This record gives sequence, structure tokens and C-alpha cells, in this order.
Amino acid sequence: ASVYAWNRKRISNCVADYSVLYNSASFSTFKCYGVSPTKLNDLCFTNVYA
Amino acid sequence: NDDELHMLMTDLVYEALHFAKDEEIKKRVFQLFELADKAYKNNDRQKLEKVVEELKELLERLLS
Amino acid sequence: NCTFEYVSFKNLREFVFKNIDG
Ligand SMILES: *[C@@H]1O[C@H](CO)[C@@H](O)[C@H](O)[C@H]1NC(C)=O
Repeated sequence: ASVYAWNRKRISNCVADYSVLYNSASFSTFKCYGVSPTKLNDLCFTNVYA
Repeated sequence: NDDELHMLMTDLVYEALHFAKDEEIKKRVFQLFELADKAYKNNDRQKLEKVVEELKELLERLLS
Repeated sequence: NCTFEYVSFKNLREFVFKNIDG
């Protein structure tokens, strides 16, 4: 989607495996602001919005 | 005073890193330190004050 | 807000519905 009117996918009640997204070299950047990028698998949240 | 300000700057750097739970925060704090360090050595009062004010806001965000 | 979704006289059907800690 466009930046003005983007897509918001609600993800919940599933296993949020972040080890693939983190390790993947296809990304130009992967940066976190409140939670270390290597602890994402251990922190269990109520909701993630993509 | 520039020396008192430099001491304030390093106090803020320490605390800002101390509470820097993530990596991006640490990176920004280190960059702010480096800029202040250069400003101090070159006697640039305005750059040194700017970093200090930015560090104060950063730390407030980490604490509150 | 559809925050959750899940899909799976001759008779008596007993049920208990309780809500604890969410
Ligand atoms: C979704 O939740 C928001 C509150 O965060 C509310 O304003 C909005 O109307 C809700 N949307 C729907 C379709 O219920």
C-alpha cells in the first residue's frame, strides 16, 4: 500500500517467530526502538500490528 | 560554565546509556557524546549546550 | 474490533462459563 493509506494487518494468537526476520539478509535495515532485536522471541506481547 | 556543562554532559551520557534498554538508544547517546566531546575540545559552547539539552530529553523519555 | 476469532427430552448438555484473569 501507499504510505498515505497503508495496510494494517492484525497478528495475534500465533507464534511470532522473529528469528527469520532478524537473521534474513534481504533487509536493508532492521532496527528496534524499545526492545532489543535479539530478545524479540522471548518477549510475549498481546498484539503485533504489521 | 563550559567545564560544568561538560561534567553535566557526561553525567547524562552515563545515565542515558544506563537506561538504554535498546541498541538504538545507545547508538544515539554515543553519537551525542561524540559531538559534545568535539564541541568541548573546540570551545563551541552552543554545540555543547545543544547536546546536553538533547540528552536531558532523551533521558526523560527513558525514565518516564 | 475483531481482536479474536476461532473456529472448531433425549439429551442434556451442561456448560460452565467463567472468566478469570482474562
Ligand atoms: C477499533 O478500535 C478503535 C479504538 O482503538 C475504535 O475507535 C474503532 O471504531 C474500532 N473499529 C471497529 C470496526 O470497531
